[PDB]
Amino acid sequence: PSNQPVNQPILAAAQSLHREATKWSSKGNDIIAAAKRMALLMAEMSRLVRGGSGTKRALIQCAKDIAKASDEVTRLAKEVAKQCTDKRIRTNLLQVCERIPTISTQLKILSTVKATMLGRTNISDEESEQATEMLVHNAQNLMQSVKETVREAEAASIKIRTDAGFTLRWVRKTPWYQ
Amino acid sequence: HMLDPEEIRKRLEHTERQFRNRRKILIRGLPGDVTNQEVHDLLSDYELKYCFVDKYKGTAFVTLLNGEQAEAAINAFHQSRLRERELSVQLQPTDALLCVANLPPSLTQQQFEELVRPFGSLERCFLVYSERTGQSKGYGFAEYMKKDSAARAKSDLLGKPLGPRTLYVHWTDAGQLTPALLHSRCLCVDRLPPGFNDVDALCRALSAVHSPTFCQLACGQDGQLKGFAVLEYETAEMAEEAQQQADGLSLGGSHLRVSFCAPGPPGRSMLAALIAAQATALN
Repeated sequence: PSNQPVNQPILAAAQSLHREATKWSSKGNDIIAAAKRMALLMAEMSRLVRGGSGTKRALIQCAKDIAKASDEVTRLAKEVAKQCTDKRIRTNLLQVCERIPTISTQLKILSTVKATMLGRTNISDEESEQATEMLVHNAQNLMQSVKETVREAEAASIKIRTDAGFTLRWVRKTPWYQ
Repeated sequence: HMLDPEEIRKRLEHTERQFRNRRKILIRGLPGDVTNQEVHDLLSDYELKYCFVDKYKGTAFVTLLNGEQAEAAINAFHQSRLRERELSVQLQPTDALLCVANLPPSLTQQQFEELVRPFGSLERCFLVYSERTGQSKGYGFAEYMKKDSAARAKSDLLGKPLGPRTLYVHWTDAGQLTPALLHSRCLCVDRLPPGFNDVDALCRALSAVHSPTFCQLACGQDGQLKGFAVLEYETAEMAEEAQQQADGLSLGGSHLRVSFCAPGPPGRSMLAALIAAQATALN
C-alpha cells in the first residue's frame, strides 16, 4: 500500500538476477532455487539500507541469509564441474564460482558497517552514502557472479561424463517457440 | 552445403549399426523344472552377458554380445521344442527408448551422444538422417540399459533449450520401429508472424510440393495460439520433400521454420502432446 523507498542500484541488480533465474524451472535445479531466493533477499536489502525500525538487526541477518544461499550455489556448481568432461567449461565454472564466498564474506562485513550506521545519528551524509555505495558495488558483483555461475553450469550440462553422478535439470520457464 | 557420398554412406551406416544393436532376448515356454544350466546349454553357441531364469514363470532374460547373436538365437530357437515345450524366443520388450526431437539440424552424432549419455549406459544412440542428402532430420533415438535412465533423460531433456530450439522428448515403443518408420510423416512449423490468424494461407504455402493430410494451428482450451502448427503428409518422402522447400519460406513478413516431429504419432496426437508438454512446463 505504501511504496517503500529503495536503493534503485541494489534493486536493479536483484531484479536482474531474478530475471535470469526465472528463465528456468527450479524442479531438479537447486542452483536456480537458491539464485531465486538470493534475488528476493537482495530486493529486501534495497529496502533495508534506506533505514527504518529494526533495520539494523534485519540488514545483518539478510546478508547472512544471502551468504548461506551463495554457499549452496558454490557447493552445487563444484559438484557439476566434477562431472564435466570439457576442460574450458569446467575451468570457467570453477573460477567463476570460487569468487562467490569472497564476495558474500565482504557483504556480511559491509552490512554490519551500514547496520551500525543506521543505528546511529552522529554519522556524516558522505560516510553514510559511501557505506551504501560499497554495498551497491558488492551486491552488483554478487548478482553478476551468480548469473555467470548459472550460465556456466548450464553450458556444462551438455558436456557431462557418461552415466554421471550429480546433474542439474535445465528446462525453460519461457515460451518454447520462436 | 552438400555432403560427399562417402560422408552420406558413413552416417547412414552408423545409424543402421546403432538401430540394429538390440541384443536382449526373452525366452518363454520353458519347462517347469528348467535349470539355469539347461538355458546356458541351449545357448552354448553364443556369449551370454546376463542370464536370469525365472523358474516360477518359465521365462529367461538373456543379454547376448550383440544384435547379430540375438537374431541368430531367435531364428535358431523361436518355436523350437525344448523337452516337448514350444519356446518363444523374441527381442526383450524393454521400455527405455526415447525420441529426442527438435534438435538443431547442425547437431552432430557426437554432440547428440554428449547430450544423452549422462543419464545412463546407452544401448542405442543415433541421429536420423535423410537417405538422399545425409543431412540430419533434427531428431534422434536414445535407448538406455535401464528404464530409470530413460525417465531421468526425458525429465531433463523435455523442454530443454539447445541453440535456438526447445527439445521435445517422446517415449517410443522399440517394437513399433522399422528402418522405414524412423522417418517422420509430421512437420512442426514455428516462427509464424506475430498474432498469426490465417491457417489457410499456411496450409497452402506448405502445399507447394505435396498436400498435407492434416494442418492445424496449436492452441489452448481458450483458443489462443501456442506458437506453432503441426502438419502431416501421406508418406515420409512427402513430408521430407515439403520440409525441404518450405523451411525458411516467407509468410506474412516472417521466415517460417519447418522441422520434423518425432516419427511415431499422427498429426492430431502430436499436436495435443506438444501443447500438453509446453503448458505443463509453463505452469
